[PDB]
Amino acid sequence: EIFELKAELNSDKKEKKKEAVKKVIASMTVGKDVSALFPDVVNCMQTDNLELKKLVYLYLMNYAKSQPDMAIMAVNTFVKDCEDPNPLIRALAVRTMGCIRVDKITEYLCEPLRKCLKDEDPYVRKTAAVCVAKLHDINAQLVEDQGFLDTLKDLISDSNPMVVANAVAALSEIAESHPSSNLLDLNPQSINKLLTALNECTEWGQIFILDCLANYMPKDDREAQSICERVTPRLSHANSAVVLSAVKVLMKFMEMLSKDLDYYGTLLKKLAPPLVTLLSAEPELQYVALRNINLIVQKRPEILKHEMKVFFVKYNDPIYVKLEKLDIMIRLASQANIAQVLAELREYATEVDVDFVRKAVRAIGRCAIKVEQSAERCVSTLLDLIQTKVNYVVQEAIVVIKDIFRKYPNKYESVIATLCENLDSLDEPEARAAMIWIVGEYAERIDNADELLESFLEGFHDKSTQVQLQLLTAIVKLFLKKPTETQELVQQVLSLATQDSDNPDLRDRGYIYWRLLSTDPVAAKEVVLAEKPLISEETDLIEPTLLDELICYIGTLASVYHKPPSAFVE
Amino acid sequence: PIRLRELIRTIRTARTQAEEREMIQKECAAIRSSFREEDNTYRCRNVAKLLYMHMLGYPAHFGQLECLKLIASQKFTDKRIGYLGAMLLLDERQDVHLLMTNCIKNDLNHSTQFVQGLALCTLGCMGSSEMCRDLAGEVEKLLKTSNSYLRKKAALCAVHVIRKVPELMEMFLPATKNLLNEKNHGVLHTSVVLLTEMCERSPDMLAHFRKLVPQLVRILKNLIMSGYSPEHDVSGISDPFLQVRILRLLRILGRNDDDSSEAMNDILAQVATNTETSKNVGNAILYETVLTIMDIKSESGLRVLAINILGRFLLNNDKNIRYVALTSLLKTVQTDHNAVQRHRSTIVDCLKDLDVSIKRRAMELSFALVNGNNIRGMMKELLYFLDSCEPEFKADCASGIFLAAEKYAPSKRWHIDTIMRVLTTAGSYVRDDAVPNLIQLITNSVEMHAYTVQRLYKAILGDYSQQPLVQVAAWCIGEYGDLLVSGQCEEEEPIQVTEDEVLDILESVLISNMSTSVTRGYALTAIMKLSTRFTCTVNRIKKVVSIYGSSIDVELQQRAVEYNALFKKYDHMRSALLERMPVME
Amino acid sequence: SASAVYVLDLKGKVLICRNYRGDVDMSEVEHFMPILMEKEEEGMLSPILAHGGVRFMWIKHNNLYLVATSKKNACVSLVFSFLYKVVQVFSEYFKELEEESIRDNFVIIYELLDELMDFGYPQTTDSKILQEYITQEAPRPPATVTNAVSWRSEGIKYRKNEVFLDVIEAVNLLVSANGNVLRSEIVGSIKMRVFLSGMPELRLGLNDKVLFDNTGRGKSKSVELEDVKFHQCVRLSRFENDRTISFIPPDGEFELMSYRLNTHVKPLIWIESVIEKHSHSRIEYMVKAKSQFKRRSTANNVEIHIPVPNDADSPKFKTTVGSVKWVPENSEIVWSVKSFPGGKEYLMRAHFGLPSVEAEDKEGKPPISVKFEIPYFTTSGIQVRYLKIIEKSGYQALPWVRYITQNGDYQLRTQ
Amino acid sequence: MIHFILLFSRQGKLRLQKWYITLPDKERKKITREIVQIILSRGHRTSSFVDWKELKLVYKRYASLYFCCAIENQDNELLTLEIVHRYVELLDKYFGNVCELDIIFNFEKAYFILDEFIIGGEIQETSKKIAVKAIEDSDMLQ
Amino acid sequence: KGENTSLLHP
Amino acid sequence: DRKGGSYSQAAGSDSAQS
Repeated sequence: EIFELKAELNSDKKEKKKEAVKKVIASMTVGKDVSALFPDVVNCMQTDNLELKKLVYLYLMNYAKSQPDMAIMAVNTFVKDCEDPNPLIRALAVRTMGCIRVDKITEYLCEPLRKCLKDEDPYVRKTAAVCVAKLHDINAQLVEDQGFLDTLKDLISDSNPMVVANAVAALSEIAESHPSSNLLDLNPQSINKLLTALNECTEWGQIFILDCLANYMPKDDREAQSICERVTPRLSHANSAVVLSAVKVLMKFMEMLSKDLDYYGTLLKKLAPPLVTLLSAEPELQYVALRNINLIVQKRPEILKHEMKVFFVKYNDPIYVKLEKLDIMIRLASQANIAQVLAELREYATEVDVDFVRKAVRAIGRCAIKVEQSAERCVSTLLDLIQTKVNYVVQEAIVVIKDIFRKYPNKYESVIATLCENLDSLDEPEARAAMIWIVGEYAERIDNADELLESFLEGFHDKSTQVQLQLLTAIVKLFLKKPTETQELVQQVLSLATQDSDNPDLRDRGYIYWRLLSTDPVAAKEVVLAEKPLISEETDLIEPTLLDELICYIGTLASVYHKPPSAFVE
Repeated sequence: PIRLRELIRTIRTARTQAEEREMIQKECAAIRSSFREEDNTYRCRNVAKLLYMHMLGYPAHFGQLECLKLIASQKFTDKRIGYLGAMLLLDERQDVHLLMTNCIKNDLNHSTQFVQGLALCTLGCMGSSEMCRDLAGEVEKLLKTSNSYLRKKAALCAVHVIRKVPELMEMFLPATKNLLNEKNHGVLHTSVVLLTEMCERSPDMLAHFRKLVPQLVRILKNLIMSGYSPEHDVSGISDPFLQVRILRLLRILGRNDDDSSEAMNDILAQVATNTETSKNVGNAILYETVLTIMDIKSESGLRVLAINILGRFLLNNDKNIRYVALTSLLKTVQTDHNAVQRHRSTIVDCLKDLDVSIKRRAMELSFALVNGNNIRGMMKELLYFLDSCEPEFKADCASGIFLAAEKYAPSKRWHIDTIMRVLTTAGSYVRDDAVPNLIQLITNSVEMHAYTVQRLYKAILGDYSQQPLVQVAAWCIGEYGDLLVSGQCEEEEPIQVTEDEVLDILESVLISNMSTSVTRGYALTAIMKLSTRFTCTVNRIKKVVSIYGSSIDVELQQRAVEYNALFKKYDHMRSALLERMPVME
Repeated sequence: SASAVYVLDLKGKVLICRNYRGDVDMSEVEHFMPILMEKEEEGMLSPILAHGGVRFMWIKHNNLYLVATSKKNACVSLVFSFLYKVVQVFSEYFKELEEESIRDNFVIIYELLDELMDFGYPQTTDSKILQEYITQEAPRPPATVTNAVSWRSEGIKYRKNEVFLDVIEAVNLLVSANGNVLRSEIVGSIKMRVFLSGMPELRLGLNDKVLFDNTGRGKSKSVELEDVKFHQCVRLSRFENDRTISFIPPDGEFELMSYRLNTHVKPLIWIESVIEKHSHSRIEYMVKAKSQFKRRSTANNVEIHIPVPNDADSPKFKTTVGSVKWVPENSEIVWSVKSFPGGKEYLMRAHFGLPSVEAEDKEGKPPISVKFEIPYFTTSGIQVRYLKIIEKSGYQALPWVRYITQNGDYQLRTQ
Repeated sequence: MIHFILLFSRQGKLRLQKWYITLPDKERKKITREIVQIILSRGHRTSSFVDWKELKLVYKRYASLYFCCAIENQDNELLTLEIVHRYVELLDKYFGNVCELDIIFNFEKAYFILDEFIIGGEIQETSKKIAVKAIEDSDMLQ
Repeated sequence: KGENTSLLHP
Repeated sequence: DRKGGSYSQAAGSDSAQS
């Protein structure tokens, strides 16, 4: 096997050498450690056949870090191949030189890189630009010593739009890792030159060209107007990533645009069709499009005001897309499409995703809390869902009712009777505690509040700390409101939570309640049963400082995770 | 009529999980179509395919009535298929076995020995709370028969009924009388198992069942003498199951009596030396004998021999042998605890073993072996193990350390320091339930508060993401603010406590996103109590309470509203209800 | 900014991987499978995984997961675009996407992976262009990639200049269970199969509402496409200036333009379904289909999928027109019709039994979807005006195009 | 008594399953999945003994397909291993050179043998020839 | 394969 | 013939718009 392969590779027949190379490639792909034969393949490296040269280069790149010492026998071959008349061989050699992760190997490759920097072949120019970026990433100090920054800067001002885009991408990557010192920013002339080559760049070249504009900060409206006019055609590209980059560039430029001018209105009108087109993309890019819409939603929410039908999740939509659709609908919820949102949420509650059902319940509750005009409709939907006889749905409806009561309890007295008997046997801590809190705060429209609390007092000492605290608060409120039918209940609760309750916070709360009861029952109404102020809901909008930074970071990993760019990298 | 083999081959030919599900559904459609037609010819193949699909993970709710119909059939293959279906897809919570009671009763008097045995096995495997009530009479009838192949089945059915219905054991007392002379090993094993189950269920039969001790001893001696036999002799051990059952019965019999222990002492002594543990059966028999000796009031020599056997087995390189030795040592923790101290080095070394089960057994043995004199020495080892413990063993190690400190703590100061170190090192591994225990322990101690308060203040300003440590620090601050800072009413010399850093820390904890609404409540309670406990920083927490009264949490909002109302309308009565809580066990 | 794009298999075995930056160890692929299993078993599975500081973005292919690991905050959209281009290239080069070809053409696969992208920056994406430098059965790279025209290879000669266009219509209807249609969007598709000599520059002209309004002819039937996306060969500047559709057609079948706008017209097919499902006794399928399309048009290969019960068995079909076959694999009844003339009304009455034992868990209510496809029908009314075929040498072109109307996201919510 | 006995393959496929404790189907599936994950994530020097949910989860596979047992904490551990070895020997004698392919094909026979050997988690046939003879006689009945 | 192998190899 | 609508000849430009 290994010995036979070595003997075959140490022969003078090209027919057996090709078969040996193919077998070695298959073994490495099959998961075989063929790095022990790396020195043997070194001798059979300088071959006229192009097929074996690529395999040898791939083996060396994959067997370079494993055997760095044995890689010293490949500099001469690379130097010889760096001047081959065939452009493909030169491009392959340039790619392989940068792929070798050898500290002592990149030192001797500077001369070939300098020679190929002025390569006439546009593919050769792109390969040299990639090799320079790889060398700078491997050794920034070596790249600075070689003085390749000037050559990379001069590359953008030459012919070959693909090579120009590659050089711009390499410069951006180098500046991305750089400490912002000696930045490669260019004046309006460079931006105009790049825009002139934007219509000639390839699908990949368009992204590289638009990435440079993401760093430039416009200072004049005329320049911003021209940039917006040039980026407007980018919205009609079949490449979704190019569309995303163009949208990010337009959003970044909109931070300096004047709302008085008509350019902003035209840009807003031309952005909605692009969002609609992006929303119907592949499932992999659907999540990216949703994340981009959510990030840009908090900046200019008036653009997608009329885009509501497309926000509905499809039957074959993925779980991640279904989850994002609900968030998009919640962010874009308005009183105009309140009925449509309620109908979609009602349809979304009949699915089989338990997580999907919980997300739908949370979205319905958020929509009801945000808009008080549909509070009655939300209450009716919650009552219907509770009548749906769904355990998870029942808990979700109980939680939604408890949340709604604390927010808009002025006209919530008509649902206590319906919720008084709604199968209270559920033991969910999030639902039982919410029901107890609702009963305690709303202990006026129910004539059998004491009887209902009796069933929950059987295991109060071992139910839960939050549940125990909520039950104690409800008992105290009931005693303060109606003490004739709950005079013994308050004493029993105090005895159970003060003597048999070992919780420190619960014990302290029980002691405070007992002291208040024994001090002045009249003052307890104004102290315990007081009118709480308006509840400040947690704003889901991101901070304005973070929103502006996320605007520049469009299409990167930080947009999907909704985290700062420095808060997610290692 | 697709055979089960064809279905198995078709399933093996499927690659994608969706493809497998589609094939399963395609087969189930044909199965349901055949079942709906009331097919009786190829019912066995359909039953086998349905059983294979159910084992594969597909729903089989529709294939329940067919099993019931086939159970009351006459073909032997159909009866076997129905019994298998009832045993597999039939359960007490299924509720479809209620109609099977009539079929079981009809098959209970069947002449065929295979149908009756299959029915008995199915009833034992699926014993229900109501089926045994209507089937208890039939089980006792077959228990007095002379069928050797059926005696074991009847004993198993009786044991299953007793386990399912503990109140039905009264009808089995006279059925098993005079049954210790069975020549067949299976019948004797079934009788011994039934007697052991009856003894373990209730102690009323211990006196009646303790009379057969000499017969059991004689049977064990005869079995030990008969070391050669074609059947039941595996790895040189003849009737290892019978020997294990005899050892278990001897251990369970006479555990608190002297005559029973003395009667079987000679048998235990003979077995402890006349048994070879080279094979797994011999080691298991030795372990069972050692456990029986430990669980009974045996002689000092028997205890010494058991300790020597356990010590010899502890040095065995076998992982199973080491686990068995650790389990035996843990079981014999309270009994012969003085002799267990000789394996302290082995117990310590077992913590570093590369076996998760071995490491857990060693940790349990170390926790159970903590005494009132080795607690201080073992504290460092426990802390080292907790620091370099597995993620699943860190919480358990911390809980064991806390229990050991609360049980046999050498001193309050040392116990408090150990608890603080564990809380600082446990982090997210300390259980939330131990927080009330720690709070109670802190409240009970009223002599060491200044040092504990200072330590809590120092450890709370560093980190706040530890929910148990944060809650403990907040409770300590709330309980001992009067002692944490002395003379901090106005500006004073630079000390650890300045009367303002605590308020800032509490505000940060309340507003910090790393709050579970439980530590937030404790922090709010501590802040409210600090109004009377601390008189230096006043008129500043009222604004925070008023602002904090509009929190998103309903309970938190109500607490904030109550605090604001108390601060704005009951300023003079604040100290009237801030008395220290009582301390109780 | 993916660190290495790899091709996995259904059992977790990596069919092929190719590092581009080298910032991530190749051993991280082993942890991808357990993470995916945990996410799927907990519902947290997403295409972009995350192993600590390295994100493992993968997409589900025909048989393997195209996992592309990355370390920094690279362009996720760029990675997705590169993966889509690679998938298209593999489909063009390899007719099948399975393990049979992954392990069969690795010699050319390694070369294609090396040439496509370098250092995380994709460089070559033209499948036809890539086929001129990388073949499985090498000369210098073509100048077309270096030249501006990377979508029209020069020097191509053909005996005839025939281009086959395709007016593909996508009828997507979202009818709720209440009987109202919520999402009714029609996506146009102008795909042409160009086979000519040279590098012709197509000059497309159709009956667009915006173009007619600009020219002043905004009074006839003109298509007002909400979203119009040109292909790569389409010049953005010409369309932005005066809606001038001038671009160099590629060699072969390609998608030039794809209209996308909402529809305010009645559905082509009106399907009314009834469910007389007895409580564990039987079920009724009162399915009524009304063809709202023009009577002159016929819907060929109509397959109205009606979801039957999950545990339903012994079905009986009482229909009028069209064959009905119950497929247990799909767990639904397909109202199959060979040709459905416009205005037809087919009535069906399904009837099957149900098991006595109730199901332990619910199965949901999947929407009813039809598979109608009526060609030679233009519901949107957009009429192609002219296609400016100009060649430097000069030739008489004979373009061809066919209008096909099919059923897209035409789902009907169940009751 | 043995709460449950399940024959699972190395790849995770289960070839046998016999639980003596009445549990919900979803709960039983979750328990089986957890047991498979624990066994699949265990080394060769773990002693083949696990105390999962206070149950002596003993795993000892003599081939690619593994075997598991779940007994309460009231008996010796080596007894379970001896019983498993005896059951494997009896199955091999009944079949003859038992392999993984034949185990799937002889699932009904394997279930019948297990029922005739152990019922309710307790040992039912102490001898090895009597059980084999009874199984052969039952099979010959038709 | 590994499935046709004997469970105990006896 | 061909399913999906028969191919039809197309013009070169809008002759009515000059």
